[PDB]
Amino acid sequence: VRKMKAIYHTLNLCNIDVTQKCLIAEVWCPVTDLDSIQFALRRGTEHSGSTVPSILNRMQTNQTPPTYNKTNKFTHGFQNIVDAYGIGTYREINPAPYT
Amino acid sequence: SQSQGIQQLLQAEKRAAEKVADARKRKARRLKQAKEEAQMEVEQYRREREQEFQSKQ
Repeated sequence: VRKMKAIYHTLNLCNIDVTQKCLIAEVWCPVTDLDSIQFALRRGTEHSGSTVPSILNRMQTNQTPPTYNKTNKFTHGFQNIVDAYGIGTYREINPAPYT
Repeated sequence: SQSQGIQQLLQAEKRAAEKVADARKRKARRLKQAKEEAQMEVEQYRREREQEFQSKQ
């Protein structure tokens, strides 16, 4: 149920189309993730009975993104003590590998 | 090109809106036609009944 709520919350964070009872949503994701997502989208739409193609259109325009740093069980702690000082500029040199 | 896809979908929705309003207009036309034909049928029914009456008479 908590997950259900989470889903509905996310679904609220969208724009409702007028032409068709469809929603358009924007996500910020790297290409690696975008390929994984396209595959995920096929899986998702396949679970839904309508198998809607669900087109995701890449945006050429770039909007100041959040900073995504991949960490693991060991390096996560070091990234946090970096983040404690501040979140680095997008495409900034990450100090954590040196920390 | 998402903005173009969206505008093309808007155009499709506009056409859908037109196609249904047009269907409602036809519905109205068909109803009036139904009334006119009905009266034509009544006049023919009366004709048949009149012919039968005179034969019986």
